[PDB]
Amino acid sequence: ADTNRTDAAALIQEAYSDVFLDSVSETAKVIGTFPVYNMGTKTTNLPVLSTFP
Amino acid sequence: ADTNRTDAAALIQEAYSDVFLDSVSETAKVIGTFPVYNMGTKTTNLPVLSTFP
Repeated sequence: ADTNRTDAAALIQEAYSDVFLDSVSETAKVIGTFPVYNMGTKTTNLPVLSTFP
Repeated sequence: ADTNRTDAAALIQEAYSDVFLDSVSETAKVIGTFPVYNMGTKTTNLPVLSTFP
């Protein structure tokens, strides 16, 4: 006896939104904060003074 | 079938770096702190008032 929402259903059409959609954040810090040395081979030796006169 | 780091080892030299290599610091302070006298001989005499009337 009436055109209901179930009869109009094919004429009804959902929307989308990006308001809550994000990439993962870049939370990493140690390369940003500490000194970086560019290595050229798997092992590097770092001599240090140990004792003195 | 695969080679390896252990098979190839004689091809793989280690690097060297100065990053933690520090010479000894100059921690000495009395010559910068106190009055300095440039002595010209082994001994210098410093007269002082000892008693008074």
